[PDB]
Amino acid sequence: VTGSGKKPWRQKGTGRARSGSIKSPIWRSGGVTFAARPQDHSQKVNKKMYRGALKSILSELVRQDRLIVVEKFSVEAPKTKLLAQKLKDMALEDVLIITGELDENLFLAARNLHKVDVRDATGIDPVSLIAFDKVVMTADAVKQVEEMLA
Amino acid sequence: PVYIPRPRPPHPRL
Amino acid sequence: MYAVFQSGGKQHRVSEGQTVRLEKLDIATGETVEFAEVLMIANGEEVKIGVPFVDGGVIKAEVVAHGRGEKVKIVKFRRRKHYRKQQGHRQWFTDVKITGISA
Amino acid sequence: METIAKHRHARSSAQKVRLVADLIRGKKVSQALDILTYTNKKAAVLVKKVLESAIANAEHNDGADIDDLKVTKIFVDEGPSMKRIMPRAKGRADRILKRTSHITVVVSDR
Amino acid sequence: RLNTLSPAEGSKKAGKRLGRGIGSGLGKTGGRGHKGQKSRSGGGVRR
Amino acid sequence: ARVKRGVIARARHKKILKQAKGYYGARSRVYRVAFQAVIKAGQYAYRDRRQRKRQFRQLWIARINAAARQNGISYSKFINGLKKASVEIDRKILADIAVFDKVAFTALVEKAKAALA
Amino acid sequence: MKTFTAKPETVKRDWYVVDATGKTLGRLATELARRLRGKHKAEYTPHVDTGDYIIVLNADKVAVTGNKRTDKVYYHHTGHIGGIKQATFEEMIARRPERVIEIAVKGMLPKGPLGRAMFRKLKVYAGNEHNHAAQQPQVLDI
Amino acid sequence: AVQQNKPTRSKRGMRRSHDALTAVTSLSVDKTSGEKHLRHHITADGYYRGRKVIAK
RNA sequence: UGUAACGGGGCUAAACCAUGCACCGAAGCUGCGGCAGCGACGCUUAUGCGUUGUUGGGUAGGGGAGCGUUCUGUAAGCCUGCGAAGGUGUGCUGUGAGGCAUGCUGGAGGUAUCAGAAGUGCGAAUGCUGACAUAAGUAACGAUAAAGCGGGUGAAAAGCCC
RNA sequence: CCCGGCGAGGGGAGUGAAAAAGAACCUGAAACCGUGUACGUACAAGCAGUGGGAGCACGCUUAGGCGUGUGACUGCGUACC
Ligand SMILES: [Mg+2]
Ligand SMILES: [Mg+2]
Ligand SMILES: [Mg+2]
Ligand SMILES: [Mg+2]
Ligand SMILES: [Mg+2]
Ligand SMILES: [Mg+2]
Ligand SMILES: [Mg+2]
Ligand SMILES: [Mg+2]
Ligand SMILES: [Mg+2]
Ligand SMILES: [Mg+2]
Ligand SMILES: [Mg+2]
Ligand SMILES: [Mg+2]
Ligand SMILES: [Mg+2]
Ligand SMILES: [Mg+2]
Ligand SMILES: [Mg+2]
Ligand SMILES: [Mg+2]
Ligand SMILES: [Mg+2]
Ligand SMILES: [Mg+2]
Ligand SMILES: [Mg+2]
Ligand SMILES: [Mg+2]
Ligand SMILES: [Mg+2]
Ligand SMILES: [Mg+2]
Ligand SMILES: [Mg+2]
Ligand SMILES: [Mg+2]
Ligand SMILES: [Mg+2]
Ligand SMILES: [Mg+2]
Ligand SMILES: [Mg+2]
Ligand SMILES: [Mg+2]
Ligand SMILES: [Mg+2]
Ligand SMILES: [Mg+2]
Ligand SMILES: [Mg+2]
Ligand SMILES: [Mg+2]
Ligand SMILES: [Mg+2]
Ligand SMILES: [Mg+2]
Ligand SMILES: [Mg+2]
Ligand SMILES: [Mg+2]
Ligand SMILES: [Mg+2]
Ligand SMILES: [Mg+2]
Ligand SMILES: [Mg+2]
Ligand SMILES: [Mg+2]
Repeated sequence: VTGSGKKPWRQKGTGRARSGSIKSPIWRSGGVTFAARPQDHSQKVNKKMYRGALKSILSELVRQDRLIVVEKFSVEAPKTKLLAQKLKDMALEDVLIITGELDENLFLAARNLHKVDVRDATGIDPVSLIAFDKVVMTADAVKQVEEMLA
Repeated sequence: PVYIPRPRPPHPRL
Repeated sequence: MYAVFQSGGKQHRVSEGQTVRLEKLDIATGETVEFAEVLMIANGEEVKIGVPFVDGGVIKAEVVAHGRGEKVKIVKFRRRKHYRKQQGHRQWFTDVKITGISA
Repeated sequence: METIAKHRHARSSAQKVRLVADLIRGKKVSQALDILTYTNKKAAVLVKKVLESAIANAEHNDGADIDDLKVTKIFVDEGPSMKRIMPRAKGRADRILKRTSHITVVVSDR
Repeated sequence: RLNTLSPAEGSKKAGKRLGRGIGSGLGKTGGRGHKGQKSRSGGGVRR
Repeated sequence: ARVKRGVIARARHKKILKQAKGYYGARSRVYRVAFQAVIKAGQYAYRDRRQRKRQFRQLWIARINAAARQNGISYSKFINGLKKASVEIDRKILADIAVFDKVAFTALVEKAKAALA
Repeated sequence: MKTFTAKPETVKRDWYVVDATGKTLGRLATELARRLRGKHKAEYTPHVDTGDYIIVLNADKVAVTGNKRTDKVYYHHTGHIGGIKQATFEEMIARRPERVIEIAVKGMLPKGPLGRAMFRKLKVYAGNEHNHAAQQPQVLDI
Repeated sequence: AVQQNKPTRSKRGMRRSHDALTAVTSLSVDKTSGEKHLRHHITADGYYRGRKVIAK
């Protein structure tokens, strides 16, 4: 805290509570007693624990019928209208599309749909798998994911 | 304030 | 016309048609409970005092209601001993209406 | 029916203005004006000006007839104080409070 | 769902907070006892 | 996450000042004085839920003594005689009858006197 | 049901005449105080004055046993630093004989507003004549 | 010299129970001008007991 | 300092001794209602007893379980100008921290649940800041060189002008 | 427009969804200070409560009483850290 280190008043003689610093945390405009520092909150996940959680999440999605497997999931043009029509056809609103390798058309089309995400098979995460109501994986994505989780 | 007068000396209980 | 009977560890002097709050009974809210241990019958000047209980005295009552009394606030406090403790209490009661007093 | 006049931030202590305002309460405005005329108080001057303003508001905005008009309500609230410094002996400083008051007079035909 | 996950029982212990009233147990010296070296801030003897 | 304590502090002080109603001066107006007054009120209520049973029993006993001596017997002899006659009526009901039905109380007195004889 | 409590407006108080001639001061006073408090009534309520009005006749002819006639001393302080005054029982009887009965009963009565209200129902007289014949007081041999 | 406890609103008002002002019991009407005035004081126009005495 | 060496009145038994029978007398014990801990036993699954015995004063202190606050996700959801937060009452409700509903005020925000993080709870520290009391309408109005009156001006003149 | 000193301040009018949004301006808590009403209180002694409790006032009901406020009198009761 900005300020000087002078004793605000002398130690004895004044009928005042003994003070030593204008920057005391008891004082208004003084320091914070345990002031925050910028800290790193990320914790460690064992590789096996992370992979076991992914396997458990995928098993749960299959049991809950939230996982939809398909072949090709593409759109002929980078058109949000096209992807929205395709999802409305497939009866999908909140969906996480996991493709073999990222298609530029599909990525550009999905970028403006906020209930729609498009990951690469390598870029799936537990929070997304749980957070989206439907997870549409292609067959190539399923193969890559089982290889990654074996 | 900025000036605190010294209190008067106590009775010398000596 | 009154009668003295004990119900909830304590005794009550009741008349027919009057409502009495008792300790909680295990009776439904529309059933007739009978106290066949009447300690006393009065019936004007013909007072029957029971040697422990009147022989044929029976007080028939109708369980009108079940409820909890007003909340009492238990406050325990030990000064200078860093101890205090607060508790609530609503005591259960059964209201019964005295329908009959048969000496 | 009821007419209010206020002197807000009246430069006087509420205690003194209340001394004066207790004299005219539930009294006809004529008697109240006489009392405030012959009360020897700065607060009496203030309260008389407020009561006259009330009578005028009643006879200009709410109707007429000063005669059928009593001081139904009169109260003195405290207002903001002005903090001043007064030097005392031996370097000490006291704080004077220039206290003010809101004088409110409600007259009415009742 | 993201709001239907739960930790195992006994997994989280809820932490121990000192000086937060009478009912909390700890409070007024927070388990330090009374005035001494070990009750002081930064107090206590070395290994 | 900085937590401001004005809403909770105000609610917690109002909770006490509302129990302090009817108290004199700072006891009903000022939290520091009101909080001590509510704690002692609770202490007193706890102690007096016991003293209430005590005070009512001694009142009943005084009234039974008065009525029994009106009928020509002391409280102690009357209670002994009812114990001997196997009368289970308690002092609350006995004092109620002493006040409201003097004839039934005279009957109980004669029963106690017969048990003592 | 709540227990009965006597009500000051409904409490009926009777009038009695006691003759203090030859009675022991303290035992007469115990009976007086008991009937002034109202403990002889089944309606006795500790916060209500349920007692009776009692005229005490011949207060100068009250009796004390032992040497209390001369040895019993009544002390009072006048409030001034030397003001401890005393009168024996004989001097009290000679100067103000009603004060003897009144002091005894006042000591035996409760202390407080209700005790003072009860004391107001005592009508000690030094002689055999009172002026409350209008109150039709019944003879009470206590 | 100084209090050991602060007095209360009750004590404050009880002390001020003697601070209340007394209004003038009655005003006098002038013989001639009919003006209100204090007893034994000239009126605001300068009359006293029915005669112009000051002519202010 | 004032009885002042029964608590007092007062007592010749209302003292003492002996014997006896009554009664009063506690939060002790019993009765009735309720809650919780621990154990045993069954229930077979995980708990509930339709059981049961017992325990439940508590500082330092150890153990266990919670309430509420702010923020993050759930949440581009849900509530909300047909009235949010806040404030102020009321009623109900829980063992408690508390919660719920609603009147008035307010005028635009709030946030279930389940998780997560803590600047997470104040009566005290001659604590810090602001506000407001008290004393108190009290002391004081600062050299005891001194004022009085007439006129003027002015809403008003002891104090200004003449 | 009116009172007021060609004031301060206010009362109307008008603006505005709102003026107890009037610039001393969102909300507007508490301390603290008032006005009004109900009850209590001028023969009564102390941590000011609590247990009991009359009376009175008010709101209901069927008539038993209940609720709210006050609280005469009375048992017990020497704050907190
Ligand atoms: Mg800072
Ligand atoms: Mg790695
Ligand atoms: Mg200087
Ligand atoms: Mg420890
Ligand atoms: Mg310490
Ligand atoms: Mg030590
Ligand atoms: Mg130690
Ligand atoms: Mg924040
Ligand atoms: Mg006593
Ligand atoms: Mg004065
Ligand atoms: Mg002496
Ligand atoms: Mg016994
Ligand atoms: Mg007991
Ligand atoms: Mg026990
Ligand atoms: Mg039990
Ligand atoms: Mg324990
Ligand atoms: Mg501990
Ligand atoms: Mg917020
Ligand atoms: Mg309103
Ligand atoms: Mg903190
Ligand atoms: Mg503390
Ligand atoms: Mg402090
Ligand atoms: Mg000050
Ligand atoms: Mg003052
Ligand atoms: Mg003084
Ligand atoms: Mg003086
Ligand atoms: Mg002076
Ligand atoms: Mg001077
Ligand atoms: Mg000067
Ligand atoms: Mg001049
Ligand atoms: Mg001069
Ligand atoms: Mg205007
Ligand atoms: Mg508004
Ligand atoms: Mg706004
Ligand atoms: Mg505002
Ligand atoms: Mg306020
Ligand atoms: Mg007297
Ligand atoms: Mg009186
Ligand atoms: Mg006193
Ligand atoms: Mg009391």
